[PDB]
Amino acid sequence: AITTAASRLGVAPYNESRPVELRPDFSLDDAKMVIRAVYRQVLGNDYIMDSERLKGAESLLTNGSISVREFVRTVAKSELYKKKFLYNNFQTRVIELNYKHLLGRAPFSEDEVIFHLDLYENQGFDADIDSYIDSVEYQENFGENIVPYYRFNNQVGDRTVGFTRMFRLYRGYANSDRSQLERSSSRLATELGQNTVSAIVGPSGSNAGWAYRPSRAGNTPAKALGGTVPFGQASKLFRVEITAISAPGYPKVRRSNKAVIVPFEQLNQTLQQINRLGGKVASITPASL
Amino acid sequence: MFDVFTRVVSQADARGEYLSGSQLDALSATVAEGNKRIDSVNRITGNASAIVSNAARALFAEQPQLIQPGGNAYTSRRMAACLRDMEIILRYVTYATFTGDASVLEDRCLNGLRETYVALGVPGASVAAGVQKMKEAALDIVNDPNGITRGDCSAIVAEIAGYFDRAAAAVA
Amino acid sequence: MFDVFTRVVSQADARGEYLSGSQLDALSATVAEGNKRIDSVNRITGNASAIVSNAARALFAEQPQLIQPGGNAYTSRRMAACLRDMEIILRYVTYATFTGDASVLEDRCLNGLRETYVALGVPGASVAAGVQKMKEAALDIVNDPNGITRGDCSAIVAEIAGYFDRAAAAVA
Amino acid sequence: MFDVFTRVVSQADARGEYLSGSQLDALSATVAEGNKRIDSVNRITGNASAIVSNAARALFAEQPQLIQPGGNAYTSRRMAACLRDMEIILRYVTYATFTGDASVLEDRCLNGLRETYVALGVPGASVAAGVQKMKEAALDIVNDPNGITRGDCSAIVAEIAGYFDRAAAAVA
Amino acid sequence: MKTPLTEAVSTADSQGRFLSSTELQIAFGRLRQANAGLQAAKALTDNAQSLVNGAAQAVYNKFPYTTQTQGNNFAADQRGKDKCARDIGYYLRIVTYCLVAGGTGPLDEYLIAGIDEINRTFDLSPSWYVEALKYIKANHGLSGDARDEANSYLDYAINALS
Amino acid sequence: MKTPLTEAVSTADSQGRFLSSTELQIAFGRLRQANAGLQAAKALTDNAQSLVNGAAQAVYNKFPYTTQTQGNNFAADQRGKDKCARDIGYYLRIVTYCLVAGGTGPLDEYLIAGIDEINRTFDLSPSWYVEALKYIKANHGLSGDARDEANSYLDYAINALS
Amino acid sequence: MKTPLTEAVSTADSQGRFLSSTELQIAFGRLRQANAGLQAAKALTDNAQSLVNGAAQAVYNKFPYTTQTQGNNFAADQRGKDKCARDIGYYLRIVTYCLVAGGTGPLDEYLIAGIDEINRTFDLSPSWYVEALKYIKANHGLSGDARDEANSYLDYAINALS
Amino acid sequence: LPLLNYAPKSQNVRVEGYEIGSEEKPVVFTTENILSSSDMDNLIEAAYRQIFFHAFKWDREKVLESQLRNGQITVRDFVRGLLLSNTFRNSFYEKNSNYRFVEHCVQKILGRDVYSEREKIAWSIVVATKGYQGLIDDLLNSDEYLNNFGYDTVPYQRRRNLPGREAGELPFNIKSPRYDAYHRRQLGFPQIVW
Ligand SMILES: *[C@@H](C)[C@H]1/C(=C/c2[nH]c(/C=C3N=C(/C=C4\NC(=O)C(CC)=C4C)C(C)=C\3CCC(=O)O)c(CCC(=O)O)c2C)NC(=O)[C@@H]1C
Ligand SMILES: *[C@@H](C)[C@H]1/C(=C/c2[nH]c(/C=C3N=C(/C=C4\NC(=O)C(CC)=C4C)C(C)=C\3CCC(=O)O)c(CCC(=O)O)c2C)NC(=O)[C@@H]1C
Ligand SMILES: *[C@H](C)[C@H]1/C(=C/c2[nH]c(/C=C3N=C(/C=C4\NC(=O)C(CC)=C4C)C(C)=C\3CCC(=O)O)c(CCC(=O)O)c2C)NC(=O)[C@@H]1C
Ligand SMILES: *[C@H](C)[C@H]1/C(=C/c2[nH]c(/C=C3N=C(/C=C4\NC(=O)C(CC)=C4C)C(C)=C\3CCC(=O)O)c(CCC(=O)O)c2C)NC(=O)[C@@H]1C
Ligand SMILES: *[C@H](C)[C@H]1/C(=C/c2[nH]c(/C=C3N=C(/C=C4\NC(=O)C(CC)=C4C)C(C)=C\3CCC(=O)O)c(CCC(=O)O)c2C)NC(=O)[C@@H]1C
Ligand SMILES: *[C@H](C)[C@H]1/C(=C/c2[nH]c(/C=C3N=C(/C=C4\NC(=O)C(CC)=C4C)C(C)=C\3CCC(=O)O)c(CCC(=O)O)c2C)NC(=O)[C@@H]1C
Ligand SMILES: *[C@H](C)[C@H]1/C(=C/c2[nH]c(/C=C3N=C(/C=C4\NC(=O)C(CC)=C4C)C(C)=C\3CCC(=O)O)c(CCC(=O)O)c2C)NC(=O)[C@@H]1C
Ligand SMILES: *[C@H](C)[C@H]1/C(=C/c2[nH]c(/C=C3N=C(/C=C4\NC(=O)C(CC)=C4C)C(C)=C\3CCC(=O)O)c(CCC(=O)O)c2C)NC(=O)[C@@H]1C
Ligand SMILES: *[C@H](C)[C@H]1/C(=C/c2[nH]c(/C=C3N=C(/C=C4\NC(=O)C(CC)=C4C)C(C)=C\3CCC(=O)O)c(CCC(=O)O)c2C)NC(=O)[C@@H]1C
Ligand SMILES: *[C@H](C)[C@H]1/C(=C/c2[nH]c(/C=C3N=C(/C=C4\NC(=O)C(CC)=C4C)C(C)=C\3CCC(=O)O)c(CCC(=O)O)c2C)NC(=O)[C@@H]1C
Ligand SMILES: *[C@H](C)[C@H]1/C(=C/c2[nH]c(/C=C3N=C(/C=C4\NC(=O)C(CC)=C4C)C(C)=C\3CCC(=O)O)c(CCC(=O)O)c2C)NC(=O)[C@@H]1C
Ligand SMILES: *[C@H](C)[C@H]1/C(=C/c2[nH]c(/C=C3N=C(/C=C4\NC(=O)C(CC)=C4C)C(C)=C\3CCC(=O)O)c(CCC(=O)O)c2C)NC(=O)[C@@H]1C
Ligand SMILES: *[C@H](C)[C@H]1/C(=C/c2[nH]c(/C=C3N=C(/C=C4\NC(=O)C(CC)=C4C)C(C)=C\3CCC(=O)O)c(CCC(=O)O)c2C)NC(=O)[C@@H]1C
Repeated sequence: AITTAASRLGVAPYNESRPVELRPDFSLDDAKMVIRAVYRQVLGNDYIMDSERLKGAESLLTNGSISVREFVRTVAKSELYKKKFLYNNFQTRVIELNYKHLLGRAPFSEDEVIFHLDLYENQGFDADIDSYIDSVEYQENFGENIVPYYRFNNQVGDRTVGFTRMFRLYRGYANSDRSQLERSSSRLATELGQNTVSAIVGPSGSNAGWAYRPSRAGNTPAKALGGTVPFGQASKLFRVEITAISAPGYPKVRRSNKAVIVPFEQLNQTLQQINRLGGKVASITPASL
Repeated sequence: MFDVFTRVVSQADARGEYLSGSQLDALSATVAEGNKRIDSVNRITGNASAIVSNAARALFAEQPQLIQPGGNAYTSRRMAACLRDMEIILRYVTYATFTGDASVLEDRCLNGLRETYVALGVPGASVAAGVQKMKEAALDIVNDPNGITRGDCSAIVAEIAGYFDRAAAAVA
Repeated sequence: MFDVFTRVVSQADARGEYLSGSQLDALSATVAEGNKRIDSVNRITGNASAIVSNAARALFAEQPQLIQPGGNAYTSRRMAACLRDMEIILRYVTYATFTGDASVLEDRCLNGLRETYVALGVPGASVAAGVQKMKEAALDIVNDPNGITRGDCSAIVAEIAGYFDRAAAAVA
Repeated sequence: MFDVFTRVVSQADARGEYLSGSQLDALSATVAEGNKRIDSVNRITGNASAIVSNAARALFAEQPQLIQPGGNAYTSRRMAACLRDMEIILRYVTYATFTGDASVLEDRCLNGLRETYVALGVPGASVAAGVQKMKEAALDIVNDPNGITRGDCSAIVAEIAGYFDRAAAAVA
Repeated sequence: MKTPLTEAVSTADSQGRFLSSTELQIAFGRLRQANAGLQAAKALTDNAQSLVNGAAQAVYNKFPYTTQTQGNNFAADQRGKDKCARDIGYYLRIVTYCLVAGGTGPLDEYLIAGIDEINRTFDLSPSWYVEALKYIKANHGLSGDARDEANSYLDYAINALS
Repeated sequence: MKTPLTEAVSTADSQGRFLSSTELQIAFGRLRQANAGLQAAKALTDNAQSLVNGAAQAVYNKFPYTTQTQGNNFAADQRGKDKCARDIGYYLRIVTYCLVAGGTGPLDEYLIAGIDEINRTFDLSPSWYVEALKYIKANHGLSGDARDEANSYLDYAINALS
Repeated sequence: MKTPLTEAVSTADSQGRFLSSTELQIAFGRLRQANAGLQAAKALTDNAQSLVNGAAQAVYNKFPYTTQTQGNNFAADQRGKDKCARDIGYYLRIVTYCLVAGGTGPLDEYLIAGIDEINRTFDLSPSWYVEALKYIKANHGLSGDARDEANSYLDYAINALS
Repeated sequence: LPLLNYAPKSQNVRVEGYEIGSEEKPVVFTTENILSSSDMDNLIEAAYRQIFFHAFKWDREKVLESQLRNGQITVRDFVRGLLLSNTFRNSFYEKNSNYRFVEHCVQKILGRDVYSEREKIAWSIVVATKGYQGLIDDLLNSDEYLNNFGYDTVPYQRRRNLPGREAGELPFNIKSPRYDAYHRRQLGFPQIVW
């Protein structure tokens, strides 16, 4: 599980949050809890005004006319969901959001993008939503009566690439999935296309270097190809992600976010230099050996 | 970086073939557009201070929250940084206009600028609004009929408007 | 650096007066010969390798002790440094021809070069001889009439010769 | 820098012929004492701290004015600098002993040392006295018969003494 | 001293390269502009006294307080008026230099560099010089390339002042 | 990629300043040269294949041993002749690219950088390609500014190979 | 210069430490190789004239055009042959220097550094010197360590050339 | 041991120049501009001229160039690799005294001349105490270097030319060739002609 780093990430509130299940012969609080959980999770923690609430779907779920899975399907096919997540987004971002909301996980590979983009283009959005919800993964994780939840912990058919990409899609508890730094841009297009991973940067209030985002181009690669040779004698190399660089001012500072591969022996100096340039360290990852 | 000619050249080398007659004629047409392009560059350059100052004044009039205390454009250094950012974006728009290609604007100006602004807390939407205001001001300056050989600059104006749009979409 | 226009500008600014009619007419005459200056620069640039190599070979034929063991042109690195130096002097004389003023050649190449060659043991007189051989070859390229509009290029040739012997005097 | 082989090579290349039979015989002779040279380098390296400390103590014993307040060896920083320069001079004479040519010692340690000592007010004669003390200690240590295959080491001892004398005369 | 020729040489020298066809085209463009620049410089020179006097009067009219209040930085007395006329003449002469050169270099190193600290130290309002340059723009009577280039220099000075 | 426009923008951007009249004259020179460059590229392209085969034949004539010496680096078989014609065609096509772009930028980007390593490891004499470029100069049949610019690119290649 | 002793002291000096057991082992390896290197240098010196003449003749046989076509870079005349024999002598003499020194350092500082520039400037094909060095390889008549060291230097020159 | 205290000297770099970009402003070669391969060639050649004056292809470091192109290392790291390279050690360190190695290090890393002989004296002990790379890293991590060139810009001779003047100070590649009279006389030059 995630214990020591749960609070630093946004995982701690979901560690003591048990899955919301609608039992047979449920009470009215159970129905309202299912409605609340579905709104929070399927709509990605957006505030839901009263005028946008799906009154009929709520009534049907309360009555038992539809299951939790059907209510999730109705919410995901609603005009509210399409306004929030479909009409203003690149379809790869739509797929990321679908996986995050309906399956509680990030996409694993480019094959899922292929399948979902082909299915949207050939049969429409409703059929694509159905494929998320009628999937074997959905059935094994949530089934018919459980609200989908974030699957932070390791499971049977996982890939660790999904664990890394979850924190690219999830940015903290007080965050709303339409209120993230990257806004409407797809977070995983480059990663899924290149089968790569990014160093995990935690949410704002727990991580000073939360705002680090690589640019379109001119990014320092993950590994130190060449070893320690350009740095003279060095023991080990580290990739350091730095955000909020401002002190020298333009033109000395062009991009406020910079990744640098530095030797172990210059780590002290690198940290002091970061403090001087007013930056915040987002992550430090071994780059050699 | 790329200009209008070298973009076609790079694409042709990637195909490993000579430029076709159609591409040579299109570049000749671009050459025939060169004086209008130089006039547009010169007109934006000659009014750069007025464009930046008037756009910034309008932006802070429509968005007073920027200049109230606690706002991002409040305090003299942040205000100076804001004005400077606007002038830099305008300058790179003129670079893209001069070359006929957006490569200079994308690579040297807009690369990482959105990420920079969110890392510093600079509201990118307000930057886009200011860029929009520079866009309307600069396009009105480029289309001014007084004191210039009259002719049709609609293609140049559309290209410049596209450069401004790229800048505003990138910063937001 | 200074160019042909800017030299007159600098004297006038030091005297704090406008350019006189005669100075403006002299600059107009300079503009009138600009094509000859450009094509002389082009001709030297297009024959730089031949000028450097032929001049070097002639120099080592007249001074075999430069290339005999123990000589300053002996070993491959020293020989290549000598060739490079020839090429550098030629390039800066082309710069001076292009600008029409010797400020770039003096400021960037010639000033202090004698002390550099004294500090390295490079025989400056032999460098001057090499520069004279480059001058002879370069004046022949500028003066040949094949494949060019025929004309009187004596003034630009004299200016180039002045730059070349200026370099030869600087290294000696 | 050079070593016992590269020095002969450099002289021959400057004069542009092959090493003579006598020069090759001399180099073969030099590789016959190579084991003794390695022994001398190892013994001085293994006793460097003792040599430096004992020589410094003896020097400040016979020259008290160096360590008196206001003296050049007074204060911890200047005293540590004196111990540093002794260690560095000893290290470079070990380098010279290793390579078999004084060039490393001349090039890296003694070139400009006297002028530096003059500028800083460091008494060069006292430095010469200290390195003479290091000489007597190092030559005693090299010539120690215990724990080593007995042999004639007079040639290598004379070479090391020459290096130490050269280091003393550079500053004296 | 920024001009086309010197910048072409700087670009070629910063890359350690001979002068290719790019630099030659730069020189060809300079040759195309140079005759118009020289005639613009001549036209400004022949009309220099009237332009300077009119620019000074335009500044005095737009900012009447300059001719009224006392102070070293104002033109209430003959000394301030002579200083103002001299400054405006400096601007006009350096603009003619820029027209001759083909770049903003004369303005850059004779006038523009450090003018901010000049205005701050001596309490000289840059809006005064802006209005003088505006008058010069409106009354130099140039046309074609001559005007466009001269106006580029005048707006370069105005942009540097604002 | 060296061009008049990219160099002007690079100089202005390094100086962090707006494009001045200097860069405008640079664009004017590019405009003055561009038409002749475009018809030079067209004329070279139409007569490209014949020029390439003629240059190949000229190289074989000046260096006969290339057609009767065995080895991967020679043209004594059809494979080698094909690779030789391909190399000369590469030179010609990139020269047309330079004429289109108004600078040696395509040559530097695609052919000049690293050509020495290629000629060394594959044991290819640069004198062969020099002879091919001389034939192309002698037989491209251009005149005026087209001729001048084209021959500048071919001489740039010759100087790079020598 | 690349030689076991010079680099041992150089690498110890560049990091400011006394010689250690590692530099002692480097010196021991130099002592093991030194007698063979000196003997190889003596053998190459004794028939240096025969080796140089045979290598030059081998280059002329594999490249007959070098003795036939007229040119400053070719050996058609006695001046070209003298230049060629002198070059082969330089290669062999510096190889003997490397054998004496124990490393490729004499080749690096006297011949290899800026050999590329030479060959390109004076149109000297490196394949010529490669064939000369292969003749020196095949006709030096060395054995044991002497042959292996000397062939390593000759192959070092070949690898730099090819 | 702390570095000796040495007094500064009046220099153009110590004082505000109010510089406006011109032909004498050194070209800013920076990887922050997303440079194409040809612009990277230009930047790389600028670094070679700044560090080695001229770089023969024997002197080139193709592995370092590939690493800089890929973004493995910064421009400052490439400059360090040039200074730690064999070319720089053989030409500038080996053939010079320690004092004239500090010069050729202050001049081409910091882009300014040495304050005095005392600065040369103070920094010359660093090679023998902290190591060669110790000196290189001290100069590269210095406030002067980072404030002027940072990580992404090739260093250059700073403020060489004052505006309006025909000639500025001598370029450091002219003022200070790789070696001087010491190695000159070790080589046996000057040589008599005829
Ligand atoms: C003395 C140096 C030799 C000489 C020169 C000469 N040239 C011209 C005219 C022109 N030369 C050019 C040059 C170019 N055109 C291009 O596009 C380029 C490529 C970048 C170059 C280098 C031009 C444009 C002209 C004008 C048009 C024409 O073709 O005539 C002249 C004629 C007078 C003039 O200055 O225009 C002369 C005299 N002629 C000789 O006899 C000398 C050997
Ligand atoms: C004068 C210097 C003293 C002296 C020296 C001496 N040594 C030898 C022989 C050898 N010494 C060594 C040395 C080492 N072996 C190691 O593993 C290391 C550590 C890395 C060292 C330093 C070796 C290998 C030999 C050869 C084998 C042997 O022990 O005989 C000699 C003998 C002659 C020779 O030149 O080899 C001598 C004379 N002897 C004295 O009396 C001086 C005080
Ligand atoms: C009010 C004092 C200021 C203000 C606020 C404002 N906030 C939003 C949007 C969101 N606020 C939150 C915060 C939370 N959601 C949670 O679940 C929690 C607890 C875990 C917190 C703290 C979120 C996530 C959002 C985004 C969701 C949404 O539906 O917007 C807005 C709306 C912005 C918009 O609609 O574009 C506003 C206006 N605005 C002010 O001017 C006040 C200073
Ligand atoms: C055809 C003219 C060229 C071409 C196309 C090509 N594209 C892909 C792959 C993808 N294309 C997309 C596009 C979109 N995603 C969206 O969200 C939108 C609509 C809103 C678009 C237009 C995506 C996401 C992919 C990845 C998924 C997929 O592979 O289908 C490929 C396949 C790439 C691969 O290697 O798998 C191809 C071939 N290729 C050419 O050569 C033509 C010039
Ligand atoms: C044991 C040798 C060391 C160690 C391990 C450790 N790991 C975790 C947590 C996780 N491990 C993974 C790894 C994977 N998930 C996958 O899906 C895959 C296969 C495709 C892998 C390899 C993940 C993602 C986590 C976190 C999620 C989860 O655990 O479910 C922990 C727990 C850390 C914590 O509680 O915060 C530990 C302890 N720890 C050591 O000290 C050993 C050296
Ligand atoms: C003005 C319309 C808005 C605004 C601006 C603002 N920007 C900054 C700080 C920086 N801006 C940059 C700019 C760039 N980096 C590049 O490389 C490019 C292209 C060449 C650009 C445009 C950078 C690097 C910084 C940081 C360093 C510096 O300040 O120079 C600030 C200051 C932020 C702070 O608090 O430090 C501000 C205020 N802010 C608004 O409110 C407007 C909407
Ligand atoms: C388009 C936005 C507006 C417009 C443009 C336009 N301009 C021309 C013609 C020219 N403009 C120039 C420019 C300059 N000459 C200079 O010396 C300077 C300073 C260096 C500049 C900027 C030139 C040389 C010409 C050609 C000659 C002429 O004076 O006409 C045209 C005419 C067609 C052409 O492309 O040449 C046009 C259309 N006119 C409008 O109505 C728009 C508002
Ligand atoms: C050739 C005709 C003569 C010759 C040349 C020679 N020069 C050197 C070494 C250097 N030359 C320079 C040159 C310049 N520095 C600059 O900044 C410029 C102007 C922009 C120039 C012209 C320098 C700095 C050096 C030293 C550094 C280096 O060579 O890399 C040498 C070799 C000296 C050496 O070993 O360093 C030679 C051979 N020598 C002759 O015999 C010819 C007469
Ligand atoms: C000790 C025997 C005597 C002594 C020494 C002393 N030296 C200094 C200062 C310096 N000494 C050097 C030395 C070197 N420069 C080189 O390049 C080499 C070869 C590698 C050497 C050995 C230098 C450069 C300095 C100045 C820099 C520094 O000290 O860090 C001092 C200190 C002087 C002062 O602090 O002002 C001293 C005291 N002094 C004596 O009295 C002894 C006779
Ligand atoms: C005229 C528009 C207004 C005005 C003028 C005024 N100026 C000054 C003083 C100075 N003016 C300059 C300017 C320049 N000197 C140069 O060399 C150049 C560049 C070539 C320029 C533009 C300077 C430096 C000064 C101060 C030193 C000097 O006296 O020369 C004054 C006097 C200020 C004082 O304190 O004495 C005045 C009066 N006054 C008006 O009222 C006009 C509206
Ligand atoms: C023709 C003048 C002579 C000749 C040619 C020949 N060339 C090769 C092999 C290669 N040629 C190149 C050159 C280029 N590749 C490029 O991409 C470009 C830049 C756009 C150039 C100039 C290269 C890289 C090779 C080697 C790899 C390849 O085959 O493509 C050969 C064959 C060499 C070999 O097979 O080892 C030959 C024969 N041969 C003659 O005899 C002519 C005189
Ligand atoms: C022989 C294999 C072929 C050949 C030879 C040839 N060489 C030259 C000219 C030069 N050779 C060198 C080489 C060196 N000089 C050195 O100092 C060293 C390092 C120690 C080397 C390797 C140089 C520098 C030259 C040019 C200077 C000179 O005049 O000597 C020539 C003459 C070239 C010319 O243009 O004069 C020739 C003919 N020629 C053949 O045909 C053989 C196959
Ligand atoms: C004013 C009272 C007099 C005057 C001054 C003047 N000085 C300069 C140029 C420079 N001044 C310095 C001085 C310093 N640098 C230092 O390190 C120190 C201590 C911190 C000082 C005081 C320097 C180095 C320069 C050159 C660099 C630069 O100017 O940016 C000038 C300019 C000269 C020029 O050619 O531009 C002037 C005019 N001149 C007078 O007429 C007054 C008597």
